[PDB]
Amino acid sequence: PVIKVRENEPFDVALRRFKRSCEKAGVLAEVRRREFYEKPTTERKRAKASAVKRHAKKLARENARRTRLY
Amino acid sequence: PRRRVIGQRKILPDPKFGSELLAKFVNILMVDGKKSTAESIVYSALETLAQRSGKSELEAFEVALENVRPTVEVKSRRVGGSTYQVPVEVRPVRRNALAMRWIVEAARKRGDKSMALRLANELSDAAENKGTAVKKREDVHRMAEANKAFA
Amino acid sequence: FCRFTAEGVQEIDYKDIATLKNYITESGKIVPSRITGTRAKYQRQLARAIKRARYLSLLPYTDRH
Amino acid sequence: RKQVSDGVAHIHASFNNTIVTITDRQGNALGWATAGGSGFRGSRKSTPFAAQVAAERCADAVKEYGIKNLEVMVKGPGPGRESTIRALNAAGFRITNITDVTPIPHNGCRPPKKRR
RNA sequence: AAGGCGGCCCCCUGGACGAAGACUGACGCUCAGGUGCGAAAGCGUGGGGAGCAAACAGGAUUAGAUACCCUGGUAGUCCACGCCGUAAACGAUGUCGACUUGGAGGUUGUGCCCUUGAGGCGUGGCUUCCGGAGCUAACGCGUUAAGUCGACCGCCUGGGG
Ligand SMILES: [Mg+2]
Ligand SMILES: [Mg+2]
Ligand SMILES: [Mg+2]
Ligand SMILES: [Mg+2]
Ligand SMILES: [Mg+2]
Ligand SMILES: [Mg+2]
Ligand SMILES: [Mg+2]
Ligand SMILES: [Mg+2]
Ligand SMILES: [Mg+2]
Ligand SMILES: [Mg+2]
Repeated sequence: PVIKVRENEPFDVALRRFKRSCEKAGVLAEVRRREFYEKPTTERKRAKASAVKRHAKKLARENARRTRLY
Repeated sequence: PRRRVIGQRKILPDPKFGSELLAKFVNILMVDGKKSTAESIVYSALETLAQRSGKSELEAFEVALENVRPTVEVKSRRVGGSTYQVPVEVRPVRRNALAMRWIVEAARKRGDKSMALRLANELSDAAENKGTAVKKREDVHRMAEANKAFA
Repeated sequence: FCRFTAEGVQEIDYKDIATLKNYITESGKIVPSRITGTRAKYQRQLARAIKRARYLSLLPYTDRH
Repeated sequence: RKQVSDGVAHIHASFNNTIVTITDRQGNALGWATAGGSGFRGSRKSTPFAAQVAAERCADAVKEYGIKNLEVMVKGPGPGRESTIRALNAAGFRITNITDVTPIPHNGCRPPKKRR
């Protein structure tokens, strides 16, 4: 995420622009993942358990959509 | 408490100089519930300070307060094995009512001849930026600044 | 929409780098299909096209070399 | 001495400390400052404030070189990763670019094992 | 086929699937005993050894701590060729058939029009999720059945020993 400051401006927009550049690049989301070694069976289990939970909320949204609370 | 928001009660202003801040000082000074003796102690002591140093007894008493009023203190918070302090600013009502407690406890320690003497001295040094009250204020300010990276 | 390579029914080629540079980020990583909308059949060709341009130095591996 | 005009500010932040080094554009360092030696040994050298003071110290000891403009180059994801740049701005330098040179391996060597 | 397979390029090679036609004409299904393949660890003989890291050593916490935590670290993990033949080798569900209301998706061919630009109309092969009838002890399965039926094989007969 190399950022060159532009003409004038104050320090903050370029600074806050830099942070947004790294968030898109996800540099911190990678270093913490490679900080320790996770076994390939844990790699697959974690991915699946995330997906099935992601789907389950997706179907449960329509169930609450049809019902009313009061 | 858990949920209640409490409105405090106004106390009667002092008889002589008509200032509730002074009337709160005697209340903190009073021990065992006897305003008659406590009001004598503060009145004689304040008269002693005013005679020696300047006029306007209300300002004479006030000058000590601006030298003892704290600004930031530390409240302990625990996370894991060890608990560390956290700095936090102090609300104005707390600042006025924290200074008087520091002065009174400081007065009770000085080994002078009588309570009217010890209170008279302690307000004198505080008005000159000195004494046990000011050092106790300094200890809080140094410790709040020794560890303040926490937030 | 999401139709860019659906009109150009071919194999995605590596000497045409003007097309490719819109599917890579600023750092040089490959944009996932979920963003550009490219379907799977043309993402794999696009992914291989980049790795064939990366070897021949026509495209940067990373942002800073 | 040698009155170097514009230099580079390498910041090696980490999960447990922070090291700030200011060099010339050729790569020959000038002076450094870390949170560990700044007076925060223990559980404090890993806070944004401790990194801030470290950068402030590094702004000194380079007066004999007359640095004015910097190329801040962040590394080592940790707490003192951004607060040490704005501290360099408090030093009066006008920085001209910011870079994140963090070593990301394309699946190289196997990392250590997990902690229980 | 199962184990399993992940940068790019080449040259050797196996199996799937679809369109429209030709040909052989029951050539089929299952399979005791046999034969082959079979993660990781392990073994033998040569190489290689960056990073991890059993054993091992030191530091710490602890009543103790031959552990968890920290600092180092050898066999091993890597290559070639031979052995070993086991796993929660797990959709804990044998293989091959025909039949029995529906939705939401993924991926891969296709034949039409409406190459009217996006688009709609149909037909195949795998795969994910939800669910009707039915099934059952219940959980649950449910057109890829644990439903309704055939053909062969394997196995089960109280717990511990
Ligand atoms: Mg470690
Ligand atoms: Mg047999
Ligand atoms: Mg092995
Ligand atoms: Mg061996
Ligand atoms: Mg050997
Ligand atoms: Mg170890
Ligand atoms: Mg067995
Ligand atoms: Mg398996
Ligand atoms: Mg079994
Ligand atoms: Mg179901």
